[PDB]
Amino acid sequence: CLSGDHFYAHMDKIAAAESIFGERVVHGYFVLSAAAGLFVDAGVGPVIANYGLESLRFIEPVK
Amino acid sequence: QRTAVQGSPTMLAAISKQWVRGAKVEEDRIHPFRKYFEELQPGDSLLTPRRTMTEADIVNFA
Amino acid sequence: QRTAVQGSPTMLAAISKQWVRGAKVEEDRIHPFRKYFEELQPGDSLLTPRRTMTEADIVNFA
Ligand SMILES: CCCCCCCC(=O)SCCNC(=O)CCNC(=O)[C@H](O)C(C)(C)COP(=O)(O)OP(=O)(O)OC[C@H]1O[C@@H](n2cnc3c(N)ncnc32)[C@H](O)[C@@H]1OP(=O)(O)O
Repeated sequence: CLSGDHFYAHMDKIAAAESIFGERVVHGYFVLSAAAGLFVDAGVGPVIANYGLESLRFIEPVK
Repeated sequence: QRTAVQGSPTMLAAISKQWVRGAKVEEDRIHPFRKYFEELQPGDSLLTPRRTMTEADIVNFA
Repeated sequence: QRTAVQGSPTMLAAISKQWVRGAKVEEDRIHPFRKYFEELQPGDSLLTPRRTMTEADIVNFA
């Protein structure tokens, strides 16, 4: 909903059964966003900016 | 017989046994969804509370 | 042989059989995610609709 990414492997139950994944899988960008939800300090510190991302690969699907 | 009945909407409501657009209302301190079918009268009204439309409402609904 | 090919990016794109950074685009009225592998050309572009970032977007994503 929030991102706007309504891809069939995430929002369809029928086509996700016909896909390579077998059922509906979590968005890769939500794994990437919830990760930064897990490791980022909320407080003011030495960390300033995000500056980019080096090399991302999604290996196994998250259900 | 097809008859064009002219008059005020609060009169056309009583003639037609319905509610029209500008007829008088029967606001009676309890909710019209609490009433059964036999105690609903055509004209049983409800002035709801308000809700301010914001940009966050547009974003969350979109 | 390592050759440093110069020229315009729309020329380097056709030399390298890729799309590089400032090359011309092939916008062809249907979405490139509908095309199969053999009909995707390097250069098949897409100009998406916009989206206004608001404070509610930051709140909902945080
Ligand atoms: C949003 C923009 C895209 C629009 C479409 C959106 C589609 C989605 O949202 S899907 C969202 C969830 N994402 C996923 O589930 C991704 C699924 N994971 C995969 O990539 C699957 O393995 C699959 C089957 C699709 C392809 O993988 P497959 O080629 O069969 O085998 P695999 O072992 O993974 O090797 C491929 C890549 O994985 C990487 N990899 C695999 N194992 C490892 C490992 N242990 N360490 C590091 N990298 C690894 C490799 O680097 C390789 O990349 P490269 O091109 O550099 O060689």
